[PDB]
Amino acid sequence: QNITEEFYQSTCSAVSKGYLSALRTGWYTSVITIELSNIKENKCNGTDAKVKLIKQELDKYKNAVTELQLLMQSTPATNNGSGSAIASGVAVCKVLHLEGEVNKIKSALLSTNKAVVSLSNGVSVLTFKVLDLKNYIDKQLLPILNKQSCSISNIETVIEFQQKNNRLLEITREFSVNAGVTTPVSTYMLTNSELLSLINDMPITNDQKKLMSNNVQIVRQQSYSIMCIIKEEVLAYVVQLPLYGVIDTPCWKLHTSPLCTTNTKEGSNICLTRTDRGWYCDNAGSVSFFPQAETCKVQSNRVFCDTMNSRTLPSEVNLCNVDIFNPKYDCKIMTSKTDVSSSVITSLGAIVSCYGKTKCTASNKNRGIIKTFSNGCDYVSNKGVDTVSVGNTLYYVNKQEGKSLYVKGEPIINFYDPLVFPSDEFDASISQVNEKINQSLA
Amino acid sequence: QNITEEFYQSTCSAVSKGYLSALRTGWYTSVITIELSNIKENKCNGTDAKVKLIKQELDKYKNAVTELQLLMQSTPATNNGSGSAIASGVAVCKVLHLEGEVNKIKSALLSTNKAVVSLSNGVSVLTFKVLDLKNYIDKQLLPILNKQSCSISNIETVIEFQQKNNRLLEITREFSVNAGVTTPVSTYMLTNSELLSLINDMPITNDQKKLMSNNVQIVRQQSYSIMCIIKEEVLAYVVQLPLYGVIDTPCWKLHTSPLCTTNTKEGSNICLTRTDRGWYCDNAGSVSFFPQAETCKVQSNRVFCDTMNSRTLPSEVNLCNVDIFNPKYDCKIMTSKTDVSSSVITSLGAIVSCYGKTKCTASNKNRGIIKTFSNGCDYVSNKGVDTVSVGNTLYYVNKQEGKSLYVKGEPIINFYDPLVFPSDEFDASISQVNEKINQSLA
Amino acid sequence: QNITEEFYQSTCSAVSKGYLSALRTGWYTSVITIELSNIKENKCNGTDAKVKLIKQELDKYKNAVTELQLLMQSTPATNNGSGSAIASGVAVCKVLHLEGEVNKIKSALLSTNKAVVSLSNGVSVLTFKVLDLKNYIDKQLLPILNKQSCSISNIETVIEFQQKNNRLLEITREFSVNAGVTTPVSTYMLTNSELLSLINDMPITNDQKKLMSNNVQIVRQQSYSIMCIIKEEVLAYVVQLPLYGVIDTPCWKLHTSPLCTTNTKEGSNICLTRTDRGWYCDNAGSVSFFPQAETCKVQSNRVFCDTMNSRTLPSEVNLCNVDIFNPKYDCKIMTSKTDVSSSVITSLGAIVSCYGKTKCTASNKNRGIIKTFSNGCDYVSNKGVDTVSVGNTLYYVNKQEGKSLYVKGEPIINFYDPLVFPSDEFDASISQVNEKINQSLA
Ligand SMILES: *[C@@H]1O[C@H](CO)[C@@H](O)[C@H](O)[C@H]1NC(C)=O
Ligand SMILES: *[C@@H]1O[C@H](CO)[C@@H](O)[C@H](O)[C@H]1NC(C)=O
Ligand SMILES: *[C@@H]1O[C@H](CO)[C@@H](O)[C@H](O)[C@H]1NC(C)=O
Repeated sequence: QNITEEFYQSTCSAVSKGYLSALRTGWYTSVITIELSNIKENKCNGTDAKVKLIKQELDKYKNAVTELQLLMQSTPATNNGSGSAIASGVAVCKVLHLEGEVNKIKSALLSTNKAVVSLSNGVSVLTFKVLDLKNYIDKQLLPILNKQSCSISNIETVIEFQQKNNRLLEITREFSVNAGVTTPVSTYMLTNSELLSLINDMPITNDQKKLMSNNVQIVRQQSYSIMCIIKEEVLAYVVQLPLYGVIDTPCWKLHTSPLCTTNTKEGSNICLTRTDRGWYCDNAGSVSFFPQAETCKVQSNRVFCDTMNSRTLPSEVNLCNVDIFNPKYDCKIMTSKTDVSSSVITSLGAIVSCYGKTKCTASNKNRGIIKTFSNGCDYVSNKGVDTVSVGNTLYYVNKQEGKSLYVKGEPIINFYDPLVFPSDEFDASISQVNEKINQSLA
Repeated sequence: QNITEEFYQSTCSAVSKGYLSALRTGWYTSVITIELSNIKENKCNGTDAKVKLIKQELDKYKNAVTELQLLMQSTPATNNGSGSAIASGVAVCKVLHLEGEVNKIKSALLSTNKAVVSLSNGVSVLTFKVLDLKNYIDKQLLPILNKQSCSISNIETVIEFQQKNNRLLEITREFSVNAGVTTPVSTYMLTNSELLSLINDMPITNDQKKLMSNNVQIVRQQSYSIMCIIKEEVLAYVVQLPLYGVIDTPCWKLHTSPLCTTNTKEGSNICLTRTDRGWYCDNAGSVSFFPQAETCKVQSNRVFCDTMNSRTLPSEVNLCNVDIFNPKYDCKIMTSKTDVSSSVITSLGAIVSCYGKTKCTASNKNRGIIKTFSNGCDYVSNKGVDTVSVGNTLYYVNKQEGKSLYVKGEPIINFYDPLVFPSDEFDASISQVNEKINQSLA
Repeated sequence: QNITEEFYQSTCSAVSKGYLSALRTGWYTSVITIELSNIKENKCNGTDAKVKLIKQELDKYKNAVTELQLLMQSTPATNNGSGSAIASGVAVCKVLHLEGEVNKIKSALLSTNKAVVSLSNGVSVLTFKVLDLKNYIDKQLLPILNKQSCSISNIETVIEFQQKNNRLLEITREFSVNAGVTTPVSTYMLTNSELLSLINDMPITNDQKKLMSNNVQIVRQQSYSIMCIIKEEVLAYVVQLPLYGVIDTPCWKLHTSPLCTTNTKEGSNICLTRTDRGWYCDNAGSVSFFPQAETCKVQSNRVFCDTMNSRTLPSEVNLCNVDIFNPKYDCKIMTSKTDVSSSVITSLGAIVSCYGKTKCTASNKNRGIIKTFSNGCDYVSNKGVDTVSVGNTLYYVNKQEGKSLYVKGEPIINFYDPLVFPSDEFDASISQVNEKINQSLA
């Protein structure tokens, strides 16, 4: 719960410590079924207002099935889509193409509406029947059609049919514009009462059940819904839920900013920037790194990340935060001559890289300007500061409370000779730059 | 309203002038409230068709509140989400967690349904009550439930309840699949009559009211809707509207394209390309630059950009369009050996970089091919041209009318010696390349 | 239908052959019309429950038109949006601003509801009237309003009006939050029965009709819906369909992975990686290349790509797969010192780049670990393998069946001297690296 932050003046970088991990290492597949009714193209002789409304609402049921059958003919239910994140779901999606797998799940749900199943591929899958639309249609709609003259029943049956058919039409619509795969999983795909009941019945520890139940919105955002088949009066689609195998290991986020020589110009000042910024978490003796910010979602002091878009780095990678010149790890930097001003809003403050004739200030909402940044790379904590201005750009500082630490140190950009410094390294390293200088010093 | 364009043959770049600015420099927060009714889990003894429909439609009201309460437990309403664009909205979202802030806005809306409020944090916020669902439920639905036997009233009350509850269910659905933050702000979050009435009552000049009212769709696309609380029979969510503090200052868009030596090969021809293409606008003595094309939205001759994703550059940056070798500003270029053909559709024409054995032509819809591009970097105005073909790729030229200017000049790629030219500079500059040549000339 | 794959050990790259092309080279524009009724602000004297529901449902019709008129005032219907993919649609969208173009399409649809038209710009466009809402309103809703006292008719007219108005409200909502351009084209914009009937009546060969009809979901994902006008009781919007002019030409996908020297360190090992990975297809004597993976969609063994985001390359570009040192084409590589482990899931297997102390294995679901990768770049086919682990990251192998070919060869990284190797080339080439070595060897 304690959040702390350290700013390294020598490297123009900051690290936000104190977070807890929640890394997804596996998937859990569950089949959601909707009992449907196969109908003949029945038609009535007369055009009655109470019957024409049923005629129109039945067409929505007929068109939604036709649309889902078109989604069944296209990816990812067939062929492409196996080397991605929905691989575990497609495996179950492909099993249901076998017979009588649809009969195996239909027979286990006619008595409870919700049960476990064992498929022929040997995966114990929880099956849900969230809508028994066949039971409703065959009991109150099919006999009235069948007469060859249809009844003029009360119109409340028409409204009851729209409510039963409403959830089916939304699922079809969500699948139709998302190529049969939706994420996050909407409440129409799986309601809150169904998702919570699904979490409580998963082969997981009691600790992981509380974790997922207290962050159901995060679970939805990291889940997938995959359309499968319409076979034998059963509409089945797989919901792929995340399994967090790494919990409560320490995480930290690295913030970087350009570090340049301070001159005003109109001239030549060299720069360097630490690379590989993002989220780092300890994971099985190594360190998992997440470069893309879209993969990690921060809730309170816990970080939910997906290990599919991660890189495994040795634990010595944390040495770049304490000593960038260490030999145990080759810390990576990029170089340039772009002396443009910018600011990075960290967790407990803001890094400000002010260069040229740019006006960089940190202001208070009531008090006004409380700090004017000189040329270079500086830092200010959120304590008492509300906004940071860099030129014509305004940044709002994160207000979450934590203790900050300003680690004083000489900027490492002053250790290099500009006449020999490689000022255009896209993805270099400290040892790569120092040896590139030794060659030019001949 | 006049749009002009200049093509610089020396640098293989173009500039589209004549635009007006509309840069967002601030946010305006307003609270939208929905009066709700806290209910007991009341149940009836009998199952009546006219009552069961109310039973089902009431469950949607009960599930939508439960879903929004789950969104209230997750970000950005708590902790994370303060260093982003919704910072001003989260500040008001956090204030409503205090008491009796919910009672302060509920008391000011029972008489008008729409009023200003002064929160404890000292921000004058406009509050709207767009739906008084409590008044409807407690007057026509609660007494019928309460009997311990429920009435068989007319079914028009059921349809009236679905219309009142329809807007609440859509807001919950839009929030549930967007982590409680939606953009653009949909008409269900804020209708056209409500948004226009909101713009007319904002502390802004009469000039800015006409600007926002004549571009309400652009305002929606640059606005945010943030879910906050469900506390004491009131559902409150903040709508964050943009404030354009820079209006009618001149803007221009820089288009670039690779400039290579003309040889056919199968061989070694060097190339260079101007960097930092995008939108430039004058802003407070400096120039705001917008590299990402997603930040600026062009409507008629006015450019709507967000200064959060901008860089403040000195006014001398425009010298790269008139003299790329000027000493007052270090113009940036990148180099490569990739002699691949490409085309850039500008505002009033198209830049064509034709290299190798590629067939580059500009055609007319009725006439046919009217220009065959030779090897090099050329330009053609939209006057009489409808399409541009580069190899197997077809580009459609923008048809908007403007005067074009072809600035003849020797391509600067011919000034360099290929045997000494650095042909792999990711992000270099003119002075950085000329000094990199002086070192190799030893 | 045959899918094969070749892995080149010398270049740490793979190619997936056997695919068929479906490249989009043109657009087809069609106008979809909705007959509307212009009304006066009629009001009734009494507040009747059967009439108030019509009062409320009519407000949705009045607000949806006002919202679409606001979308008509903004882009892309006016000015900006011509240099993009919707250029062909905007051309027809602009023609309908002329008179009496709206009268020309309204007169051709009062008798069939579906017909071809010839606009003044000379484009034969198919026009559809998918909803005659004017006929319904003026026949059953206007006379009841007109009385100055409105009738207490049966409430089934209210439900029939919500069904007729439902499709109009969804189109307005989809346009309002997408700036008047939606993609994919939803079923509400164009139903399956309407889209199939549209494909059958297009000026295309019988071969292209079967191709589009068997992949209607892919056609929807590559189509655009553009809002145009609300003029003279007619709501018109253009649906832009793709035209595939390149069919059944061979395609292949290039997969690359870093190739480094094998040392454990903590030290200096040089690396190189083949660039320009993605989809390649033969197209008119040349080769179309698609770098972005979002442009190509793979269905079965056919690849649907958009030539707008492609590059035309000579046919000799395939020589980098058989001989990277060939002089006929200058193959491009990038260099670095980043010895981080990673894996690339190909079509019929997986490339594994294992470096350092990283644990890289390929496992079977039932059997367990079946291959332990040594340091270097290796490959394994999907035959018998289900997952691949690289450090703390788990990859699922594509299970589609094909024959794989392991092309043995010495890694080309061993041919270079590390003391003279340029280890930071962002976008270089083989001939560019060998000449960069000749300069340093002086
Ligand atoms: C952690 O937080 C607690 C607050 O209960 C505080 O007392 C303690 O000093 C903190 N420890 C740190 C910041 O190291
Ligand atoms: C600006 O546009 C007007 C059109 O009213 C034209 O007369 C004038 O010459 C234009 N000025 C330019 C292009 O500098
Ligand atoms: C192509 O597939 C057929 C399967 O019918 C097979 O018999 C043939 O050997 C394959 N040809 C190849 C892989 O070259």
